[PDB]
Amino acid sequence: NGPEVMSKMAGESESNLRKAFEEAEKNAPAIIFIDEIDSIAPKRDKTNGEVERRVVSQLLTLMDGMKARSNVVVIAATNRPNSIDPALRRFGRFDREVDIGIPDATGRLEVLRIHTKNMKLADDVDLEALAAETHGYVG
Amino acid sequence: NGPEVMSKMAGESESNLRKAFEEAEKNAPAIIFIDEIDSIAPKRDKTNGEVERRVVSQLLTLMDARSNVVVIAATNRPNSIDPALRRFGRFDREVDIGDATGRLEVLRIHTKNMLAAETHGYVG
Amino acid sequence: NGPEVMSKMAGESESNLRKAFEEAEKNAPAIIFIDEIDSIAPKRDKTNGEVERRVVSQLLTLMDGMKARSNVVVIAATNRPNSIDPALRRFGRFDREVDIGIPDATGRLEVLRIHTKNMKLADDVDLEALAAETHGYVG
Amino acid sequence: MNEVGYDDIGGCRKQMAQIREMVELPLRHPQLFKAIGIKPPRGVLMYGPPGTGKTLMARAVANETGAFFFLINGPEVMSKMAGESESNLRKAFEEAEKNAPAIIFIDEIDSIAPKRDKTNGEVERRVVSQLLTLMDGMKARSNVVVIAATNRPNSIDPALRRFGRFDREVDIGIPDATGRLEVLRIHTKNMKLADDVDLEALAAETHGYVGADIASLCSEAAMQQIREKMDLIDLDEDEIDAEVLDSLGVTMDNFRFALGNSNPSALRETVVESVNVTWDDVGGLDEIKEELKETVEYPVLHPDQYTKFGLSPSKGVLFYGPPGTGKTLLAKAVATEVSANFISVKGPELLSMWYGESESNIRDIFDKARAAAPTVVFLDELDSIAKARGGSLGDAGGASDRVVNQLLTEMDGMNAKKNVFVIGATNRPDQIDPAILRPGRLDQLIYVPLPDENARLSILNAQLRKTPLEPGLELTAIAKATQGFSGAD
Amino acid sequence: YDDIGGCRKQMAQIREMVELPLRHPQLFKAIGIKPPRGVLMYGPPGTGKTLMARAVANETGAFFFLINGPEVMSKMAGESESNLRKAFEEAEKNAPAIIFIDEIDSIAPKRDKTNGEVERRVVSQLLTLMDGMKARSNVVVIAATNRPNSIDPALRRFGRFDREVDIGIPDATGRLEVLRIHTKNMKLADDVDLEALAAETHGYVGADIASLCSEAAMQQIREKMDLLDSLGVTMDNFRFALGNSNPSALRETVVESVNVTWDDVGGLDEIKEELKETVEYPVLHPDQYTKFGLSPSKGVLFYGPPGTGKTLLAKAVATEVSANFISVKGPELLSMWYGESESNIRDIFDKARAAAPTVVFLDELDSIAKARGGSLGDAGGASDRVVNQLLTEMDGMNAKKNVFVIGATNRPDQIDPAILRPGRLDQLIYVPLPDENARLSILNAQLRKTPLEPGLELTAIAKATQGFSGADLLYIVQRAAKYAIKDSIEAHRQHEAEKEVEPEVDPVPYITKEHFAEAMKTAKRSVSDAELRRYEAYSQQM
Amino acid sequence: LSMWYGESESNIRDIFDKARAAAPTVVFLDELDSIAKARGGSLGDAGGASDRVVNQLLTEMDGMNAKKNVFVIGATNRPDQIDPAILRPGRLDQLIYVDENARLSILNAQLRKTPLEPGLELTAIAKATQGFSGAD
Amino acid sequence: NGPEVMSKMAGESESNLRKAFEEAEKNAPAIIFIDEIDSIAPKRDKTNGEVERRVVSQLLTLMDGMKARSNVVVIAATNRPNSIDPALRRFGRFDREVDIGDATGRLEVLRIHTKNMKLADDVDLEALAAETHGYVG
Amino acid sequence: AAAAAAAAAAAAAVAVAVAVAA
Ligand SMILES: [Mg+2]
Ligand SMILES: [Mg+2]
Ligand SMILES: [Mg+2]
Ligand SMILES: [Mg+2]
Ligand SMILES: [Mg+2]
Repeated sequence: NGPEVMSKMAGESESNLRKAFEEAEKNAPAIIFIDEIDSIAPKRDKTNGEVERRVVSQLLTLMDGMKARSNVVVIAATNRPNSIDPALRRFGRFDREVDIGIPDATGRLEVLRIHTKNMKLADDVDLEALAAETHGYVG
Repeated sequence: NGPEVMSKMAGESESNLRKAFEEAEKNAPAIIFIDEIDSIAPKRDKTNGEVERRVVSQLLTLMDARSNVVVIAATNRPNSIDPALRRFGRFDREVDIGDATGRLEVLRIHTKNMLAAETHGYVG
Repeated sequence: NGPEVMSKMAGESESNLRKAFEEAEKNAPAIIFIDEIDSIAPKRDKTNGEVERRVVSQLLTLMDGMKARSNVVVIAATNRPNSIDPALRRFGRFDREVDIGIPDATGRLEVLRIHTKNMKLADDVDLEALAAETHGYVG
Repeated sequence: MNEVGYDDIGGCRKQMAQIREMVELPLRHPQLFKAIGIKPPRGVLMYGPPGTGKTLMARAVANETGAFFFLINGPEVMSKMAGESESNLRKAFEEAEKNAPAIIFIDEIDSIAPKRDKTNGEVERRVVSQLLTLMDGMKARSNVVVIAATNRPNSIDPALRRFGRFDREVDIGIPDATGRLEVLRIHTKNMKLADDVDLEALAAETHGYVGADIASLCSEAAMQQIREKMDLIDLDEDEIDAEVLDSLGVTMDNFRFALGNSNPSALRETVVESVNVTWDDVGGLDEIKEELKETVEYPVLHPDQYTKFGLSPSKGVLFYGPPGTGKTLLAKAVATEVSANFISVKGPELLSMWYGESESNIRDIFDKARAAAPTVVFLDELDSIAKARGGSLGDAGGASDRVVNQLLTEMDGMNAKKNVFVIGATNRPDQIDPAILRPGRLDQLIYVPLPDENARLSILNAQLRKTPLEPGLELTAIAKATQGFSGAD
Repeated sequence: YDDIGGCRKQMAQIREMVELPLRHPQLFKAIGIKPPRGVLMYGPPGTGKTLMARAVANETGAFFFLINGPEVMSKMAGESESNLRKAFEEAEKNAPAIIFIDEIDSIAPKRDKTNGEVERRVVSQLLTLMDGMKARSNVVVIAATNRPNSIDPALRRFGRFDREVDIGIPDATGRLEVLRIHTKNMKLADDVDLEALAAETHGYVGADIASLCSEAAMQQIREKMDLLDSLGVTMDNFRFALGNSNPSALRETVVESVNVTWDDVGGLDEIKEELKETVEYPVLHPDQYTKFGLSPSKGVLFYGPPGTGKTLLAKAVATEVSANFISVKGPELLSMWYGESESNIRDIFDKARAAAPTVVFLDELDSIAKARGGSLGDAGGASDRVVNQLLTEMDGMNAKKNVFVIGATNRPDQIDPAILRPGRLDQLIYVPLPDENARLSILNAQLRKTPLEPGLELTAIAKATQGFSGADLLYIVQRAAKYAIKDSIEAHRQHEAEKEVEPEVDPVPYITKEHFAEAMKTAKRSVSDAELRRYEAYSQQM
Repeated sequence: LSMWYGESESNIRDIFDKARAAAPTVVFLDELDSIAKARGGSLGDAGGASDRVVNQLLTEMDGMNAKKNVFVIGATNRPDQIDPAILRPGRLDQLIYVDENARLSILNAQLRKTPLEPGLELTAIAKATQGFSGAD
Repeated sequence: NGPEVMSKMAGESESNLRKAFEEAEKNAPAIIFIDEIDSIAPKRDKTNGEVERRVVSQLLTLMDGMKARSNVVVIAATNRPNSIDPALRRFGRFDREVDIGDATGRLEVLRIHTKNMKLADDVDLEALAAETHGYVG
Repeated sequence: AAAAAAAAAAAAAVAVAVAVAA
């Protein structure tokens, strides 16, 4: 989780990240999903708090460095992509920035079908109309 | 409470919130009433403090997660609330608790154990 | 690593640094690479945390002082050097600063040759055009 | 041989004498102080910018004095167990007193004395109190002297500075030209030089280097010679021939090159980017060029005549005129040709969103400028930072007003005012505050007018100095034809 | 007891407190009032706390128990409380002893902003042990803290450490007593006048006198070592040592030495005389002040056009007045963090106090106390707080320990009307543009050390320059010096070239009249007519 | 006095809040002209701030009933520049016109803790000084 | 009293508060005196500890957890009227405050204190009670 | 045996803002 790692103590949050990555790598070839990186990465230039800078540096050193990664992939999620340290967006750490944006009306129809299949409904309701009607509603 | 859970120690208000969510999910299906969410939801762009963005992310992590438990919020101005918070699954229903017959009903329910036209500006 | 040394106990980060330097010096003529020093050296004047001031002073003393160094060369890497204590940017501590900046056309061609020497390629592909059309790539 | 004797330190003869006196006389001639009646001081604090020789002084005292010497690194005292640091300090002081009359050296005490009022650590406040008590109190000291070294004396706790605890505070500051010559002779007594080397010229041309900076200069010169002669000789890991290995010699060209590369460590943070301009590159402006050249070169090269007349020189200068006339070009020429250090700062560069950090930046810049003096500070577009006061109804807490007030006080106030040259360049001086324009801050107002026919010809010749041209082509017609043009045109 | 000096009243009170419950407690029982057990000492560091405690311990002879503040902790699990308990138990069981806790702040931080459970434990244990005060023990506690505010207020409660004694900065008589006490073992020369040295050691406090003595002895010893029984520190040696040293408290704010004499400030004769009278009479005629019964003014504000010489007068006051001087720059006080600004202003004014006399020169007052018109617009939101702190610390200074703050601004219009009110800063001196005689005086004072040709008539230059400011005169003189230096350099170069193939030792011994004539071609008035009009309008309005 | 409407208004608002909190009270408004300035027409930022201050003062003084019994005392040297909207009846209607005996009493209160010469009379200074004031 | 609520055991302050409140509810309709409330209530905004917040929450839920059959009141004295929690000054716990801003009580305190000494024969403590204005205790 | 601990939490800042006046 985003904020779960960081702590008030001196040099404990960095220990949390180290423990997580070491346990994953020792465990097995694994995937690591980090949510709300914008809370962890304030760009080290607008972040007065020093614990923030240490956390960013530890994360950078974990992903990138001497024998940094081996058979483990990383995925990140942030509502605000811009609010993140530029050193992270470089290749080798976060190579590809994929946008999971609002789907097309066909995507809306797919979402409606996936929601609808388990629940039971009357026969009069047709999904095509509702999907065409709802243009901006997402997910 | 809003200003009660917030502190200056890093990672302590989020630890208290996680402890509260674990206690609410441990014993039974219960009802959580988190009061005054506008102080701990600065919309993540207008604020300067890191702890406020950190506790909004903590609420979004603990809220979306839940095993038969419903959360209730409370605010005065609903515009200073993160869109992610006002999403489905977190705050999917918004209730407006804002007259003379209601004031008379409040007078009747307040005078049960133990005026509606003159007290025109009483909140309740 | 940069934030690898910090610990919660009072007087342990400096103990870790001392142990590291003693191990480096006790064995052989060694080389010490410290990555991301921008997290350890917060100028000791703009920072307010006592543990940060103490760690910076410990590093400064271990690096320079009485019987300072005996045949060990220290290497450091940083993404922003201006946010470092001037006392570290002095002869004796960090003698010389190399600027590894943006490569030019020849450098980009060299990088392309280096990175395309183990993968299979067709005969229609020329690297000189690629290095010419590639302008702002950092390597 | 590698032991540093008392002669190794150079450029600090006065402080050397003071420390030698305090350390030796109460031990070499105790009778004199018993005859006078009172005891001598038993505490010294060395302070000054880094790389000046305080730790060198500690090494010299340790090598020369035959008494016991005990060393305390700053953070080294701290430990993990509760209330153990005070035990360590007690152990150190007791060993020092018990074994012999001794000299303790406590390096980097700045980190251990956080003033006890802004600090919030418990272990820290107990270490400060334990120090105070050991240093002074019931049975404070018995034939033990304490030397401390710091870079920021204003951070030390006020209780530690009072007489009885640290009696004398010696200022190990920047050396002067004679100091630089002594340092150079000290550092070049072991390396073999070519006889053409002239140390006096090097000391004169070095303007802000302190100690380790000069050492760096020497090292770089030697390395340049090694990479000048290691080219003709192959790698040859097994052996390097005697003919090359001996008779190497370090030419003056190596020293000039290393001086053209190195810059003072203090200014290392604000080192200007390299630019290649020359005085002949500036066409026209002959009188302004020579006036500026002499006004910068006279105080730095001819100080005896100024002290003979007993008057201070002019410092500031303000260029003003239409845009695109050569103000920044003149500044670049001064930066590349003139010997004084250059700090180029843009107009709105130093402002900041926080409260007071604009003026903090201004104070830091001027402190660096007067630290590594002589320096020239280039303020481009002065109308951005120096506006009239009270103009704006709505403002960000009067930040511009506080900035201009800070500039006024830094350029003219309760300071030594030794040698800093402020050059301003703005094309609309109407927004400049009259206080700034007053003499004593920026006294020389030079107008850079539009070139006339001969100046346009001079500019064209200057700008075509590196281009091949048709031999038959003449520029006189072009000059005769442009009558309102500028250098940019 | 005789060794400690300059603290007659406080020493008498401490002696009574320590002797009456220890010498004869029969009279204390007869009267019925039990004298207290805990005793606190407060005041600036080095005032004499530890010396007084050791003198009381020796003069009384009662058994003693020193508790070093930071030395009460231990490494093993739960030994600090046992250590303190056994210390108090031995102090009571052995005899009617006396226990002295040095640096009490190191052990009794507080009961609020105090973490570290172990610390809190020790604090509560000490509070309880002092609570159990049995008069039959006949043991009193002496506390000595240099930080009286940051003490756990529970320790101030009745029954433990109830009587405080603010041992403050010694006065002139105390300084003379201390000087005589310290100078008795040293062989002082005949010419020494300790009364004069004490009247001149204005801001020195306690240890500073000892520092002065030690420095004088060292200087004399070097003076005669470089050149045995013919050894004596003279008055000139002591004067040199006093000049070298500065008051210990104000060590951090010690300004760099810039020399300026009262004859260097040309012109402004009546203004300088009035300033000297205002600063010296309150400090030299206390009998006159007492007889008059009128509180002297504690502030002054110089206003006028730029370059008139306000900073020059401030420097002259700092150099020639016989009191300390702390210079402050306008934006210097401001700080990024929240609270730091007002904390710094409070620290500066506290340092100005406790070392009276003092002279705080606030340069460019339009940065500290500017007219805070804009309030609706949100910005730093702290300028009002700074102005209020300055107003409270300028209106709150007590009549005793006179500290006169001199303000200096170029544009007084932006100075808030509040600070320019009676009580805070009353006198307003206006430094006008110099007249012809003032200009001649300024020029002669600036060209004092400059060798000049015999036939120079500065009166002509003064008569010609009519609207020129002092800075303009300085520029004229510097331009003349530069032209003369250029001529001398050219002549010397020509002579050197000729000898390489001839002027005297000085090709230009004196600045030529033609040199000044050519230098004055590029001189102009610094202050314009609009600025002169605005300053005259402000003067006539006020 | 602040920039304009808002901070200055809130200052007068919470001054009258402290007045109604500490009932009964006396609000001594010194130099009324400087505050009111007869808002009239000025057509600027200072004019807008003066109009907002005068409107705040009128709407926070005219709302005083018989309860809370506050009492506003004003004093001025120039009565010409005071607002007729503030000299109206129902808000502030009294007009006390304001000597030698008061000057003698002021000199005797100023010379209380002063070692005066016994052979000295202040009636000559009282008779010589007619249109003076306590500050002079 | 204020700072007499801390104990070696972690969290024992809440157990002591619950013990005192249940003893005062168990014995009789009575009155509780909480002296020096400025140590227990650190105003909740300037503090940074966690056991202070826990003991403030315990005191809040113990002042709130008084039913109709308790019939107990609480009295609390303080020095500064500004360093108090508004959650403690909310409607339900503390709403009726007095502003104690006399000569008979001063004469009573004088006759209580000074009656244990060989005083005098020509003393009138009425004049000392009249001329003493602002002393207390 | 007990032990101490070193911890630095945070501070506060006071920014500045520029407005636009009509
Ligand atoms: Mg890497
Ligand atoms: Mg060193
Ligand atoms: Mg330009
Ligand atoms: Mg002492
Ligand atoms: Mg000035």
